[PDB]
Amino acid sequence: MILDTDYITENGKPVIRVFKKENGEFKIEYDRTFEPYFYALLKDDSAIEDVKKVTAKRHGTVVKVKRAEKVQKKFLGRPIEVWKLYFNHPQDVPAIRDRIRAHPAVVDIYEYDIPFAKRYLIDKGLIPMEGDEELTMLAFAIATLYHEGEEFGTGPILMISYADGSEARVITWKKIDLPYVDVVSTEKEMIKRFLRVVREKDPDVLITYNGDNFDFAYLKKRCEELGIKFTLGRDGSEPKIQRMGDRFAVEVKGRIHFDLYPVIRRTINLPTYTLEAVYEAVFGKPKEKVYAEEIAQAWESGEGLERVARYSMEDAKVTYELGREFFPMEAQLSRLIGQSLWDVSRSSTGNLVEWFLLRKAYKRNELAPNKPDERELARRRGGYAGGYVKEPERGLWDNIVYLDFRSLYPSIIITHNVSPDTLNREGCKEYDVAPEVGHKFCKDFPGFIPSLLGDLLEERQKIKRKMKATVDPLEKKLLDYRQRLIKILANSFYGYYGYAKARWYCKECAESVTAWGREYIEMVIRELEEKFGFKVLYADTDGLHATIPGADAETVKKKAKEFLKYINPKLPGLLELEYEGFYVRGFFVTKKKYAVIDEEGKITTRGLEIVRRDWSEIAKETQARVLEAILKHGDVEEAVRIVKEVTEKLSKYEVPPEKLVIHEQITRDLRDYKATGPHVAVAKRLAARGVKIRPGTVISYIVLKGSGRIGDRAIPADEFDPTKHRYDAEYYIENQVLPAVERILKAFGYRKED
DNA sequence: GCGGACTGCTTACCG
DNA sequence: GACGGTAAGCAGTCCG
Ligand SMILES: [Ca+2]
Ligand SMILES: [Ca+2]
Ligand SMILES: [Ca+2]
Ligand SMILES: [Ca+2]
Ligand SMILES: [Ca+2]
Repeated sequence: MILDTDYITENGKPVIRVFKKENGEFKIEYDRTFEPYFYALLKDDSAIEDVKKVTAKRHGTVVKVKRAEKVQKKFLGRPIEVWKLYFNHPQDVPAIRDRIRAHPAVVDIYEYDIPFAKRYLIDKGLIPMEGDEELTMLAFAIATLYHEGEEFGTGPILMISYADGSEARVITWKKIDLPYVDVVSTEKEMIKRFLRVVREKDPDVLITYNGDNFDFAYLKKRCEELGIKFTLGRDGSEPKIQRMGDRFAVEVKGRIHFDLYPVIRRTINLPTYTLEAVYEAVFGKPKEKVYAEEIAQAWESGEGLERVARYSMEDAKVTYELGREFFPMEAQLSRLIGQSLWDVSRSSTGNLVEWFLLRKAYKRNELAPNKPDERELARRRGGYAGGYVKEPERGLWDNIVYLDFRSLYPSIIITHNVSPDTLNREGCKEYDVAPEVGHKFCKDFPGFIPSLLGDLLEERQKIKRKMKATVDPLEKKLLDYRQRLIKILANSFYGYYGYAKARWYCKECAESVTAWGREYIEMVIRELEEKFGFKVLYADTDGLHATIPGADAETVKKKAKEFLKYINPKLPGLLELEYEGFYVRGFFVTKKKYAVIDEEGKITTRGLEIVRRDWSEIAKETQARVLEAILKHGDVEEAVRIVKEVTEKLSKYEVPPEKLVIHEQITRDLRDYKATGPHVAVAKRLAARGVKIRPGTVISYIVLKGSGRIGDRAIPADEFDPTKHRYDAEYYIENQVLPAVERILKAFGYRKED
């Protein structure tokens, strides 16, 4: 299985490296054959040799075009003949391009911004992580003596924990007398040992939880300060800390550095992303957190380093268990997209789509359109109409049937051949015209994107069939990950059209998708209301809730099933409506906010404060208990009482602190903010202490007693101590518990609760 | 003047 | 880190 690709420079010539593992042995295949290239559309082929003599200096010396060949290749379907300009070293590409482009003979420079290592994987048609081979993995974690506002790295590492299938152990230089602790003599000697342990085990994968930003960077700062050759690589390389986007990312050449944080963040939706939370979330089993204040006084005292140790050991043990559960699906991802597990792990669905197209485009002889310049993105800053959301018939309704379209936007993208290479073509035999946008899509050639979208959905059914046949539970799991991933990639294509920084951007494509969406949703609703006697209670894009007021639950079911038989033949192409659920009773509050309870008794909650992370857990609990009473039981008085007891408990100061924590994410650099919410006021005072309040950072806080602006009275949950502080018993009753509860119980017009 | 009515910023959800 | 549509709360500024 091809792990990843890289290139070194042997005697001033770029030699490619394909890191593979064949028959339970890591092998490195070199390739000097592959020469870099980039395309160029000259105004007149006559000016080939004239424009071929452009140059500019690199670090070593001057760079000039090695050779050039005029090539025929399709662009948005339309045939085009352009010059591909070969260069000796890939780092000559970024030097020559700007000047070669400015040349008043060439029209534009194309396909110049693809890395060579990634170019090789595409052009050769080599698929990463293909074939059956069990890869050895080692999870590791570090514990540091980082002070309050201490310059990053000055604090020394106290312990290094590593864990795999066999064992979990701690290496440290203070004396923790336990069977899983290895006492070294100095910090230097423990790092020396850790590096040796990694060398001895020689694992294919190194698992971390946010190792990209903290763990690896910190080990470097120390290895510099102490003077240790930080060689974790298989080729004897020190780990490469690249500045990928807002954050950084770290590559251990020869191994897979699998940072769980970015993957877990993308996958799971949690209030906070502590390794304690991620564990308790995924596995359900709890994990205690030995703090920095504790880890410090432990080291300073010597008393009770056994807890500080157990923590470090459990951190690695958990990291391993999380890694072994997440890695497999992130591997099948690598296969589907066709780039390394490393990239696919740290990539947006936005870029995963573009990588998947760049690959298919090469195979189709399609020249890839360039990413937009700064002036272009400004021109793509024009929004478009979304989908229909019906203003809901409010109240408690009985016997609701949920109907929705199966893969709506994809069905449209396929059916109407929606693609930039088909948008308003010249003299096609057949066209499909968008309802209100008016955009006409050529229906002669199967479009680039639709063609691929078909194959994906076409393969997903092949995989779901092979799953039925699969006897091995492991393969049936790995097969489910593939089929599942295909779907999520298939539903990303509408979004990619609207995404400005996308190569294959198309505003009129995205506009037309939503438009057809609006028409078909509205047309279904109209029929179910007219032809059949249903009353559409609420509807969002692609889905609706309805019932037959006064009819029995059985009748609602039968009649809804009868409607699907009627409507589907009337609908065109792949546009098909499906019966998705029936619910005993349901409650619609506002647009995007409602709840329903199924026949078995499982309540389903959408949009209400219960699900939101930026509400006090007392408000989210108090609501869920009121909502349970109204739906599950039916005791409206019980809800009235549930509010009052909870309300009195807070005013008596008997409400636990833990339940009062409010979580609000920091969107941008705190300076850029135009108006200060509490979370901003919390973030700005925390940053004044030299803390790292950066984009992605979730701010926890509690409202302290008093009056005025809520933001000037917010002490972080960690910072908060009971003392004589207490809490703003008013706020949590006035602004949190009551408003949220009121939303549900307002249907029966309740005024005030004690 | 004062304080109730408006309005823009920001967050997190829904599909 | 895709998309647009939506409900809110909090902290400012009108204007009768
Ligand atoms: Ca020009
Ligand atoms: Ca539903
Ligand atoms: Ca099904
Ligand atoms: Ca019941
Ligand atoms: Ca948006």
